[PDB]
Amino acid sequence: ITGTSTVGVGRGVLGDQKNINTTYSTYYYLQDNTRGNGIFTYDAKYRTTLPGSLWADADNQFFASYDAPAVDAHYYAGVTYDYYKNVHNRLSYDGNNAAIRSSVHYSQGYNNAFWNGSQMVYGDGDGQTFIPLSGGIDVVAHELTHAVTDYTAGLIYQNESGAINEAISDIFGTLVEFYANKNPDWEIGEDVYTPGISGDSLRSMSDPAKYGDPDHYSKRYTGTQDNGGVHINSGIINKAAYLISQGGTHYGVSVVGIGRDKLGKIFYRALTQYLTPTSNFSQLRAAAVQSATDLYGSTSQEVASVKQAFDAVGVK
Ligand SMILES: [Ca+2]
Ligand SMILES: [Ca+2]
Ligand SMILES: [Ca+2]
Ligand SMILES: [Ca+2]
Ligand SMILES: [Zn+2]
Repeated sequence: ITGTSTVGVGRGVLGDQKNINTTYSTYYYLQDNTRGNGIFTYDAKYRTTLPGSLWADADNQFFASYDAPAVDAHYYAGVTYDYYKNVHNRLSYDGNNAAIRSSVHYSQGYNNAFWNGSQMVYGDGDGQTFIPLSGGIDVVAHELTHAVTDYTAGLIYQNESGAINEAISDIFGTLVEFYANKNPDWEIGEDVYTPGISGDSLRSMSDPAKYGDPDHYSKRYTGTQDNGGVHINSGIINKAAYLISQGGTHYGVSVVGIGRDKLGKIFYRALTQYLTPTSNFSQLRAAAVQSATDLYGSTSQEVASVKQAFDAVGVK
């Protein structure tokens, strides 16, 4: 909507207070004009119609329980935009400041979130498995990273290319979480997963096997469920990414860590310059090696660590 940029205040899912960029025109809308061509957050009103209604608020104060998922989806979309702009010089998910749109309160008791090809979508969870999923900054950046992938490599959401697609979203979801620097970790969704259980998460990059996901190519899933295990086989790539950044020895293969920033540079370059819709795990290794060669040299430690890491997880 056409209006004037304003700044509201509210509370997120976890109860923290944050300022949000809004737009005033009769009502205060969750429309952030300070980033690209706008970040817009919508109310799906417990329905599955999308996008729903642009979030309208009467007083620019968002402290109601019903406001919390919208506050976080709006705010964490902004943080993710900042990450890609400041760190990778990327303007929104299409590189041309495309408007970013999110809907919260999707359906009833919906234990998931997703990017649907046009926008992010967040359920509220059932209160047992999940609380509203936009409360996890790694979840928000995960979904928005799917948009980035859609507009670059376009990895088909099936089998190994789909598992790469998922891993990419976990990697930068985690790197965004580290970028915001609030309780960062190498686990996915811990901030919104099972409020009754401390310390658990949906997935683990440091130890995917913690939740039954493979940490080595020899344990890859190859049935038909989960579009061929895209959320399962991602553990193989997540583990390799984790090893590249943090280092460690895995199935007897020692990896020298090079840190989060260099991981992000290598994998962003791989994503945006070398990966294609049909890339498999082996081609991802080649993409990452060539990327690290472009950035640091063919004889660099960075290249050697990429090779070590994929060796560790059994990808040649
Ligand atoms: Ca209000
Ligand atoms: Ca965390
Ligand atoms: Ca996390
Ligand atoms: Ca939990
Ligand atoms: Zn995903």
